Amino acid sequence: MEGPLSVFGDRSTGETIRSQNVMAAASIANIVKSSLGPVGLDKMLVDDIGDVTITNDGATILKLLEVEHPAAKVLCELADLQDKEVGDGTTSVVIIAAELLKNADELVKQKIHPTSVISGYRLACKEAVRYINENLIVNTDELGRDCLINAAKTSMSSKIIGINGDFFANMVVDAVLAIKYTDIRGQPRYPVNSVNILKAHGRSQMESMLISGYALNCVVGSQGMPKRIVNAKIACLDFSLQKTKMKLGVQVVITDPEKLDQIRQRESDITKERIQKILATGANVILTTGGIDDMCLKYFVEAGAMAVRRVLKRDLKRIAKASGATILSTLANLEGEETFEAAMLGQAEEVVQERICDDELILIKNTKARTSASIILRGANDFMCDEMERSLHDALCVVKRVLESKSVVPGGGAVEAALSIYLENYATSMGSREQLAIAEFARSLLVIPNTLAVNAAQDSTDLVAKLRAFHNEAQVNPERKNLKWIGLDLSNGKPRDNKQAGVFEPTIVKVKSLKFATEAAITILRIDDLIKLH
Amino acid sequence: NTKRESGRKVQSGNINAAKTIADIIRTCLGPKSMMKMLLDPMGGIVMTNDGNAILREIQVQHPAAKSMIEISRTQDEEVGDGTTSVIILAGEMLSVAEHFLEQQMHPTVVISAYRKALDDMISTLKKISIPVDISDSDMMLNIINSSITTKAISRWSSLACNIALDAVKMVQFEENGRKEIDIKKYARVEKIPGGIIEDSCVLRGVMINKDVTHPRMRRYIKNPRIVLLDSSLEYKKGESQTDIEITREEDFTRILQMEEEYIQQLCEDIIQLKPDVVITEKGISDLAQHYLMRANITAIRRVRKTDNNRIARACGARIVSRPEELREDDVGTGAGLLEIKKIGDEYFTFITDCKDPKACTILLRGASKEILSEVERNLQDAMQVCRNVLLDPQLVPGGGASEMAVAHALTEKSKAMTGVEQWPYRAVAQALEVIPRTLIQNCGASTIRLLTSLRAKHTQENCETWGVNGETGTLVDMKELGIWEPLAVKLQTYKTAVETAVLLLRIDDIVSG
Amino acid sequence: MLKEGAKHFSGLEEAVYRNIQACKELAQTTRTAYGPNGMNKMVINHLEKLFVTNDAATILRELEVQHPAAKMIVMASHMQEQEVGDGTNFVLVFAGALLELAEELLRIGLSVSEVIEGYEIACRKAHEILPNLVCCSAKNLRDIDEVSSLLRTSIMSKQYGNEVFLAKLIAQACVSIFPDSGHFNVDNIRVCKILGSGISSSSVLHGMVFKKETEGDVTSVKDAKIAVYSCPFDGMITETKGTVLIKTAEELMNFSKGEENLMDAQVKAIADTGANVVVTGGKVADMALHYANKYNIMLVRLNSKWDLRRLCKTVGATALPRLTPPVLEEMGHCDSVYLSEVGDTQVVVFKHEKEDGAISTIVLRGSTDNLMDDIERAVDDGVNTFKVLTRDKRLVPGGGATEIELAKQITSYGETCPGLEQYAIKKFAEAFEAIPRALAENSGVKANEVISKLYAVHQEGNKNVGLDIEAEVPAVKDMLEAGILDTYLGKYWAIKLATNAAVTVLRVDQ
Repeated sequence: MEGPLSVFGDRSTGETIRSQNVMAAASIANIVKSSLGPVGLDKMLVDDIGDVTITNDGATILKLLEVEHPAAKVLCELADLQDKEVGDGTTSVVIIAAELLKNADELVKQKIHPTSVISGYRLACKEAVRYINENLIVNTDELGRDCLINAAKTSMSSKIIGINGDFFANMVVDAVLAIKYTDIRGQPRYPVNSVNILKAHGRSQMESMLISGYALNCVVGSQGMPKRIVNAKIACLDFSLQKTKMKLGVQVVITDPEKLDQIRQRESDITKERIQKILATGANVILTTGGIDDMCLKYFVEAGAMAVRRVLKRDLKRIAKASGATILSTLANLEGEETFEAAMLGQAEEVVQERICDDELILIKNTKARTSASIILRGANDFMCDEMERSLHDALCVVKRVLESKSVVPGGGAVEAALSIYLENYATSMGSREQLAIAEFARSLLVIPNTLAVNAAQDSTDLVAKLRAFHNEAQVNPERKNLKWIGLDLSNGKPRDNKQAGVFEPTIVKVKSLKFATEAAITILRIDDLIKLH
Repeated sequence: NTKRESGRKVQSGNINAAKTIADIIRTCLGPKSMMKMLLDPMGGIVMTNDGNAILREIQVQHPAAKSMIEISRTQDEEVGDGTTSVIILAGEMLSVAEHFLEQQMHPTVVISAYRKALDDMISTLKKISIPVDISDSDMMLNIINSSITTKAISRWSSLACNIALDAVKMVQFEENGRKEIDIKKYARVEKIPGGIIEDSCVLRGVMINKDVTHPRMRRYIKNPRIVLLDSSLEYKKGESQTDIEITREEDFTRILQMEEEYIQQLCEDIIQLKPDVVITEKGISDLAQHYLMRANITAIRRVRKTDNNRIARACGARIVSRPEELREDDVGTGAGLLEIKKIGDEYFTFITDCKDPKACTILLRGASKEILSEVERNLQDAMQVCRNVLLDPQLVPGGGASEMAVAHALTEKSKAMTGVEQWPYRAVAQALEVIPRTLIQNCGASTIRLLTSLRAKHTQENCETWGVNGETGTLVDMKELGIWEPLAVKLQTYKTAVETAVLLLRIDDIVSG
Repeated sequence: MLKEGAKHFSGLEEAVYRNIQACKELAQTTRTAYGPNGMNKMVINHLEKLFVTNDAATILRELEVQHPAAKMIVMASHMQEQEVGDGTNFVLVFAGALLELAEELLRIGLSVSEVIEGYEIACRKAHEILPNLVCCSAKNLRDIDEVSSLLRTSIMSKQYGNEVFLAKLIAQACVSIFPDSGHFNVDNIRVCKILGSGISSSSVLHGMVFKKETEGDVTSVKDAKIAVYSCPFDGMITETKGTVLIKTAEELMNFSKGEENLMDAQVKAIADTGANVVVTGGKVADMALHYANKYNIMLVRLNSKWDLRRLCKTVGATALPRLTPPVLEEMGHCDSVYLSEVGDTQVVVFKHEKEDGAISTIVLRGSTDNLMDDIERAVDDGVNTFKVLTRDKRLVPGGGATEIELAKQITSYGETCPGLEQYAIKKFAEAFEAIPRALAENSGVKANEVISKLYAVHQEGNKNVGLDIEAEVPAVKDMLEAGILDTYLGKYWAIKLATNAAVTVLRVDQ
């Protein structure tokens, strides 16, 4: 809609609306270019009127961003595709297409036939995918020299929590291997959130400690009830004890209170009998889902019993399969006279409870059903732990994502700065329109590093010099070795020495957005017979 | 929809609001105190030393002005005061550096500067933070009346500080969270209408004004015993469902009567069992509590678990289903006193509860109902000092050279820390010296050269402890000036302020909708 | 004013705001006009003549400003250039930069005298440590590379590219040929551009270079009694008659015949007045010339007033119109008077060179004058940048290295001094980075990079910037140690002269 308008519905009728669409689309695509990366400046973006979102994640914003154009539709669409796809490249897929939708359609009408135009991107979108998957040269959690420790360290080294890459390098190595959850279809990869990751504002930033078995989190400060016996075994219970209401769910509408008050008097005794009967089968530490109330927290502690209650079920579940207990076997109803067996006994070498840092847990030591491990973080404050935890998480997910992809390609546009030339070369000798096109592909691969480092204030010429100073004619080859360093640190914005770090993305999240972004250049094209409805 | 925005245009509008936010209160802040007037669209004056008031009352300027009242309430919650500080510090720190550095054009080297000045804050603070003793309510009282005199009140500084001293100690979390960080829920502040400071009793515990609403209830019984439902109230809350007739006037009434009659018999089941208190967390009915008040049983009704829970430990009351039904007891005494103290005929039961989590709702008395609020505020920020000084006996002398105490140490580290970051560090080195100089500009004379002489006096003699007087503008000892500035407050206001600046540094684009 | 009254175009906004900006825009022009630069500034003359220069006065002279603010100061750079070569392109920008700090102080509300003196105070302090900044001195004014090291600077201070052989050829011009002991002559050293050949082909012919055609036979003798004449031959004939041709016809054949031997008379009386060369500001007369070829008097068909000037200047000559048999007044000076071909043009040559009357006249070959002019601009300065008239110039770092040296120094003192005096003395040592910011641009980097390192290089009297990649990332050149140096002298002047106005120009609100 530009010029004197005799037609509605985004008709500037051709190159105008084409341009207006490349005006439209790119006007969305610019939010990312600055938002690219965490060092990429966040944007405080009103969702409705007074509802502001602060996001440097593009497709996250592109979900806030609403579609007023066919250009606006698809970029939100395709980035939200890549968004729900991974989450790596949400930002990234948005940037280059704005140029790629600024380029090929110009050739698409320069068609001898319209198809050969985008294929200049496409076989280049392949030629890169080849070159991409060819990259083990940076981003290696597949192997370090000490294998994952140094790689996790290089991850932690590419980060700063404070002092890191020390117990945390090791800690990443635990976390995946600490997870025996076998991801479906024979995937040798271990969910990194399946780890029990515990945190202490005590001790030291660098300090962290693995625990034998999964560490059960027992509520602290809330138990006048004994949780503590040192034994080999535990009883993991899915079950709870309440003296106020256990047998009583019924309404007060009953004409006589008689029934409710008298069973209420029976409810308390069996909760004292239930604990002992989970004690008498050989479990003195008895891990119960608990969740007793406030004034009910009074009722047990004053009257007395022993059960481990209010525990994290996530741990209690993990500890359940860890030690070999059963949260539910004969337990169905709620009662203190309910039958109990030894099938709920968890098997550990010992079951100990160690308090440290002013934090205590129920430690299931050497869980006999499955190998289990929980690392407990040590900060100087609760602040330090969110740093180490997520700096770990940088390696962690990547380590798993490197378990997902052996081919693991350099994070940062230094992968593209190569591809922005080799394919720019792969343009000319191609000849004709894809010569035209493959350069349009490659020459536009330059924009991610510029913007990103501009976002990190490492900018363009330096970065793009350094990136392609590495790559030569002498260095054309992905290799693994750096006289061409094809890596770029995202947070630095300047390419660095981290070849192993978990700040770099595997080939998984990469080959896609190539296909994604060019689709946006494709997707807008698709019209036959531009018209208007009235 | 489809939208994009740019940089300094979004960056300056921050300052554009942030500056104006920072402006009049810096004349209002400190001993120099001014009124920030609002002209209502209604035409009325609203005159404040507080910005959030005039801010909230008027059109919200979206990027900066929306941000700060939040970080104000962030700060207002932290130590209880310093909204004025944060909002002026940020916009201050947001001004000269930015365009300068953004004509030099970079977000990040500015960001690291926020921390270093905030760090150059921390150390020389805690270096020049003068430990003042909590073992002395005095060495609390000297600094606690100091922060109740912040702008307009030297009056309630005497009383409200007295109430705050041991209360803060008496203030407890229910984790045995200590009590130096203590909140105003566990410090709880309820001003009680009427009376006078001569009528004022020191309640270091909580008032349950629900406790005695009538003399029928237990009164002046040392510690209560709160029987919660479960037996002493058996269970029927319902009704017998009698017929209804639109014809008769009585049939509309008799159906609602039968609903209250069962709690009436639940509160009757209470009478014979003879609690001194029944806490009914589901509550009771109107005619029922008459039965309660027959046996001298005060009813705490429709009250949450935790109010009872805290009060139970606070008032020293057990938690039981029934006096003849035994899980035994919660607590027999958490309270060395039960005071039922009334202004008007509504009994406000003030129960002083020793080191209890409780509410520590602390009895405060104005000369009337209205000025109680300021007393409360005078009692709030009095607890601020206590909780500050209970947290850190270290705090810094004040009258504003504390704000210089960082500012020139920055100048030296600009020449020391250097890098290119010195320039943000130097550009943020400047921000801290306008505020005292404004107090001294409110004084005038040469507020500039004095501050340079202060800047001298900073490195020459003393950064803060020997400072400048805000209402005077002479070289003074901020310890000898007697104006004491809480250390944590410095940890708070600056920190909180730099972040919204980093925030409004971070966001160069704001899309609407 | 509020009234109808008085006269002012400064004051209120103008004094504070508009004068400073009148004190700004042209300094803003001069920023990459000074020091090593690739900046270039086109200019048209009153001739409408398209030309490029990073020299100011050229640009300056044609600039008119309603304010004195921009107006009055430029004399200082001239007062400077009266003393020396470039550094002049630095003079004003030094002022303008340090100036606009004061309008900030005016925003900060600092009093004039309060703003005034700290500079003046530190203006000493500059001049006080300025000798501490002497890293060398000028040894052999006869040596080429002794001198070429310097000359490169004002040229550099003009322009980056051509500086070297210039700095060579100018000492190859032999600034050597004078003691420069207090005796130095840029009337005896003239830059005379041959349009032709190259500028690398540009030579220096010691002895007067007059590209003007050497007319007819060369000088009678080489100690040339010189007749310099504005119009020595205007023609001896008047043809006015019945027809102003013929009416009584034979009356014609008299004068066209009787004219030429009067030109002979004059030319013989050129030989009779004794001039070994006659010089025509006016035209040559062919018969006369032929007679002057008979009498073998060297001649110049046509003479620029510029010619006649230097002619009248150095010869002791007096350019006169003569319809008479001539009279030597002009007489001689130069003891060898020649014909040269440089760029292959007849060069009227006059050389007496005594080391004192010593004429070394730079003869510029080049295929463009605008070329050889913006050249001659820097060449104007180098010789008189060389002209200190201290054989020992106490060579101080070139290129602006001394700047940052005292940036630390005097603001560190500016630190030490108290009061509102501080920022006065403090802004003072802040006035340096302007050009380290200015050339940092044409260099291609921000000044923080520059200055932080120019600070982090700390006391050097070497490490500096300009138009260079060394000026880009390192914020390090050798603006001493590479052979780029400065006389101690113009420093004192480039410092002092601008400090005076910057103080003074504000004080006037009228």
